[PDB]
Amino acid sequence: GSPVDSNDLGPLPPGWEERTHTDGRVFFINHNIKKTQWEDPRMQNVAITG
Amino acid sequence: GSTLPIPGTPPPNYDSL
Repeated sequence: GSPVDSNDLGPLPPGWEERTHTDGRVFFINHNIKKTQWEDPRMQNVAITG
Repeated sequence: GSTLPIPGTPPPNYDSL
């Protein structure tokens, strides 16, 4: 609903990866400082600079 | 006897992956 590039990235952010957890839930993992997280980093965003 | 669904610690570290 409401197709727009307001808050959409697609294949996760840069340096990140979608890995499947032992429970089945796909968590996020960054490759910049080797640090994963349960929450969604690509979702927590609503502002930028241009 | 699990019960606890979310312990608190993040997923598997990249170093361990």
